Amino acid sequence: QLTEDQEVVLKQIWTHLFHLWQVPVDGTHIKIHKALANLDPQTTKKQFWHDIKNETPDATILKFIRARKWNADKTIAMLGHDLYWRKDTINKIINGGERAVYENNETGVIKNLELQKATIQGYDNDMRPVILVRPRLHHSSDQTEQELEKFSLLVIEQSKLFFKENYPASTTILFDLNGFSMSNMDYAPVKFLITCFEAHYPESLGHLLIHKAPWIFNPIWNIIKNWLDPVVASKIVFTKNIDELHKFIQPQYIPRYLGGENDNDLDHYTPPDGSLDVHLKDTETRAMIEKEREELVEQFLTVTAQWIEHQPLNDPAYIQLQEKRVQLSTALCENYSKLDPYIRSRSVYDYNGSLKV
Ligand SMILES: CC(C)=CCC/C(C)=C\CC/C(C)=C/CC/C=C(\C)CC/C=C(\C)CCC=C(C)C
Repeated sequence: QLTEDQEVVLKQIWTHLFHLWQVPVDGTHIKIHKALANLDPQTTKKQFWHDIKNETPDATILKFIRARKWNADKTIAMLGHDLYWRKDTINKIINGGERAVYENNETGVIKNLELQKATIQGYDNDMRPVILVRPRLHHSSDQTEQELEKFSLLVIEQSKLFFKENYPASTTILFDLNGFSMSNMDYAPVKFLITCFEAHYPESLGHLLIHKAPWIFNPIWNIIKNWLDPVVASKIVFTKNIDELHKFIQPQYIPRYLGGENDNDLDHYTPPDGSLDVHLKDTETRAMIEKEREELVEQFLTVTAQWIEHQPLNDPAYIQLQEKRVQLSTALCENYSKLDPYIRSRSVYDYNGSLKV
């Protein structure tokens, strides 16, 4: 649960959003903000509620709030920035999946997929999804930076779908530097991935494991550490053997070649053959799932305004507003689970059994 002055912050964030979306609310008892005055109401509302998939609305907003240390103005500024930069580009990326990338012959993206440069390999000890990155497979010439970035965004988004109920909604990254050479170094995607987690995926990082760093990496590290904010810097751990990795990941999830028990094929990529995509063009059922969502979003907005202006926080009526918000939250996440087979092309992880939405 949340404290009173925390509840106030969360309500003020919702109130700024509601003034942008023309949802009637009175914020006095707990005129569009500068951060939102240059956004399109319709576009923002629609994109915001598409990007909510498996997380409740409150949790999605609270990620931005904590990342900005519970300062309401800074939180609404970061959130407006994100909404401006996201539009519908990332949702298109995750919904088209690897299939769209192949169908439109995006050669650089494809080479990153086929090299298995970044792959979700299971969960860490807190049930966060774990991304295995192997920089020794990287060559700046293999792709454009835009392709590299589109691939990175796709992998990040995929790992968001692995987030478990009642477990931290964040991704751990294992950087295996075995066989890393300057041949492989590329400061540009480092910078992008620092910049993009900082402004677009608040509170989405769990652990940053840097495994068997060779000596040539220490000067590079002296640069990269300068670019990090202190919380991301707090997340980084250097490990040198499998016993150290064991403290963060269960042996069933660590690749065999690292000392673990995971016998996944890391040298041969198996793209999604598309045979689980049958619901992608049941258009009418999709439309009925999306109408359910539209109604559940309207109700959520309604009750959330109610809960914003209601005084006091003792009240039995307040108890009912809170419980209704939680049940509408639950209903929205279940509705997204139902909608998932109908908008999203299946990933290699839906096929190999590892992912269930
Ligand atoms: C999804 C993902 C993380 C990867 C996309 C593909 C890329 C960018 C892989 C290549 C990585 C690379 C070329 C690195 C060279 C050596 C550098 C490092 C191991 C340090 C880079 C990582 C960091 C520790 C930066 C700060 C952390 C984050 C993620 C914000």
